[PDB]
Amino acid sequence: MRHYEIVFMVHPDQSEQVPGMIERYTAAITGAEGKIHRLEDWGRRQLAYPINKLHKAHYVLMNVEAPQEVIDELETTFRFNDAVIRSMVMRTKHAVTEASPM
Amino acid sequence: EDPWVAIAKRYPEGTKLTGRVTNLTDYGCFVEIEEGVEGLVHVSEMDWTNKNIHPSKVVNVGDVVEVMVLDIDEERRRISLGLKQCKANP
Amino acid sequence: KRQKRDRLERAHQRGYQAGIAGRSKEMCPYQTLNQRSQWLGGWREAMADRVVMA
Amino acid sequence: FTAEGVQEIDYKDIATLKNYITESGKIVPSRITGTRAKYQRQLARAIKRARYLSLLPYTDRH
Amino acid sequence: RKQVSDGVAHIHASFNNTIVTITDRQGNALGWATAGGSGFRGSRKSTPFAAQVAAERCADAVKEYGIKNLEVMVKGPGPGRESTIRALNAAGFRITNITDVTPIPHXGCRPPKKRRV
Amino acid sequence: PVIKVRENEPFDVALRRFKRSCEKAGVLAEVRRREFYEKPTTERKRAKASAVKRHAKKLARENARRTRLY
RNA sequence: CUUGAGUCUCGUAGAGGGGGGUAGAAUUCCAGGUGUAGCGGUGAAAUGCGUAGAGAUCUGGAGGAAUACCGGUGGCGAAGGCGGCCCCCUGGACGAAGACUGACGCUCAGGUGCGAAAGCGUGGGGAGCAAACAGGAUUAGAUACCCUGGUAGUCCACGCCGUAAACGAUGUCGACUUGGAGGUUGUGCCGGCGUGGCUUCCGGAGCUAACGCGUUAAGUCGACCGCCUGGGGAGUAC
Ligand SMILES: [Mg+2]
Ligand SMILES: [Mg+2]
Ligand SMILES: [Mg+2]
Ligand SMILES: [Mg+2]
Ligand SMILES: [Mg+2]
Ligand SMILES: [Mg+2]
Ligand SMILES: [Mg+2]
Ligand SMILES: [Mg+2]
Ligand SMILES: [Mg+2]
Ligand SMILES: [Mg+2]
Ligand SMILES: [Mg+2]
Ligand SMILES: [Mg+2]
Ligand SMILES: [Mg+2]
Ligand SMILES: [Mg+2]
Ligand SMILES: [Mg+2]
Ligand SMILES: [Mg+2]
Ligand SMILES: [Mg+2]
Ligand SMILES: [Mg+2]
Ligand SMILES: [Mg+2]
Ligand SMILES: [Mg+2]
Ligand SMILES: [Mg+2]
Ligand SMILES: [Mg+2]
Repeated sequence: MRHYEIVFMVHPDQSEQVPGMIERYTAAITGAEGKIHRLEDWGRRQLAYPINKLHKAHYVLMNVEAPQEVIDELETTFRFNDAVIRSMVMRTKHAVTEASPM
Repeated sequence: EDPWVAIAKRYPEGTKLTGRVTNLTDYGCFVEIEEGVEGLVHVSEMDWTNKNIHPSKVVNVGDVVEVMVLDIDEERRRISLGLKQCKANP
Repeated sequence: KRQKRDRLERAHQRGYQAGIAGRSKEMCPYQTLNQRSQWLGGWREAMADRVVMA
Repeated sequence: FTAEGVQEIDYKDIATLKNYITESGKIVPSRITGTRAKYQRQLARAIKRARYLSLLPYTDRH
Repeated sequence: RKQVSDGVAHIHASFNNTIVTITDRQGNALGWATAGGSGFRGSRKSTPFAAQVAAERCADAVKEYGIKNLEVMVKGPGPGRESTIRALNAAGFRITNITDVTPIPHXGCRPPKKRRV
Repeated sequence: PVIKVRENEPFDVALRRFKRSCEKAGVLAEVRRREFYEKPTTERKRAKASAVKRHAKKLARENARRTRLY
């Protein structure tokens, strides 16, 4: 329906669970005739400043083209899941595919 | 656009040049051969009589002078030249 | 009383005093570049000292 | 300038954005960096987004 | 008693006074002096000289402990905002590091009203 | 404005670096400013004065060169 | 009938409005550790805070309010006004070629709606600030200015009030009349040359009692509305 771009970071010690999380989310997305246009994964990077006294986090870029309700579910999912320590959901004007500078 | 990014080129405080002055102020002179790039050298410098020297007096326009770099302010984008140093230490 | 004081020194102390009292350079009353240099010279020395005064 | 025909300065271009902040993370004004009006506004949004994600700092004192 | 070697010297330069305190590098106070305690009052209390005394009379409050290193950490706009950094030198420490940590709100709270006089 | 001291660097070269560190970070300006609350009308009225002055500091550099003393 | 007015197609810039999330800096508090005699404040002082351990310094927690830098004689809005970041709903403007309607327009007494700050009602909230109030100073006196505290209020929801130097002290719409330097936002054709919108400063003719205004007119005209008729008494009394 409409494009986005997620960029969720996740608690370092629990990086093992990230491939699962990516697996899960990209199911819900496309499980409503969505799409994936990009899905890089930056992996244990250094935080410019602390976050709940952490000095590292596992980052996961991801683009989408979904309708609103699924991209909405997804945001709530991030809220309650407490391994996900930051979220971010920009809109974008088009699909974005080309690989990121990370 | 380009030159300011890779200003390592003449970064070291010890580095010295011969640049050419554009205009004078009464607090400095500006010595600009590097092109798209330009220093100052403050009136404090240029002499060993501190300010007992008008920039007009020691130097005049379109005049090449030997100078060391002292301070480059990568951002704020301003280089601090020195003219009293590249000549004598009385 | 018999002879006028050094014009350069006076010009340098007038500069200092406008400095400390916080007037703008470009109040300088001299165009004689010689006296002008003294005036600003004072005015900039004074700019340093204001900082450490209250 | 960021006028190598750029459409929309990007926040994750951390290499580039670093040229437009200072040591203490403060954004550098257009007049210093020669940036055009509407590239400065993009440059602001990007650095602000970045700061959220902790790809760039707000300060030195933290 | 327990010697240290590596310390840090916080300096609180207000317009009216200058507090200086040496601490261990986990910020545990060891000694301190002020201009007010140095023996200056009012007009005098608020000078770079009175701040100097403070710094050096705080230096010979921490002889008990080791010395050599000292990273200075200055805060506020007072006149005591260097005369101290100077004094600690001739007190005989080596200043490895030195930084302004003056707090600034990124907006924050409404300041008091302006003084009419 | 966080200067670490360099190998064999004199103290009175670190100090002057440190001073120039916060001159260019404009600290005392920021603190001086926020000692007291300025009404938003006053701040905005200051901003015009700055402008109508700056402007007339792009006039002397022209006009003087046109006129002449003695 | 297509030149005024409008509709559609593709894009652009924007603190325009409404709702909901969230992030860093800082202040105040609460709980700990370190540590010891002063802190705070002023022109100078004192009230105040502190050996029941303050101030300073480090760690943890709570809570509200505002959004440094970017930031500019920048931008948006009918005006009042609007400034972190992110999604949801939503208004207006502007341009490029095309197509479409065919004078459908301009103005507007009464009417209707929006309308800063203070203030009022009900229910929340309360860090900082601060009318009232209290104490300390100053002074011949000081119901003030200055200092120490500090309650309404400032914040949120809904409802009232309808006012401001609500100002460009300049009603709205259209036409015409030498120039110069900028700012911001589109688009043509070759980093030069054009063509649109909005805007800042300067000045020519003209106009003006003068100051000044000057293609964003206070110039030259047309359409409609609002308003003035010596000063007090009075924007008051009934
Ligand atoms: Mg005060
Ligand atoms: Mg804390
Ligand atoms: Mg027809
Ligand atoms: Mg009416
Ligand atoms: Mg009405
Ligand atoms: Mg109100
Ligand atoms: Mg009442
Ligand atoms: Mg109320
Ligand atoms: Mg209440
Ligand atoms: Mg108070
Ligand atoms: Mg009061
Ligand atoms: Mg009283
Ligand atoms: Mg609401
Ligand atoms: Mg209301
Ligand atoms: Mg009225
Ligand atoms: Mg009126
Ligand atoms: Mg007209
Ligand atoms: Mg004019
Ligand atoms: Mg007219
Ligand atoms: Mg008239
Ligand atoms: Mg009357
Ligand atoms: Mg009445």
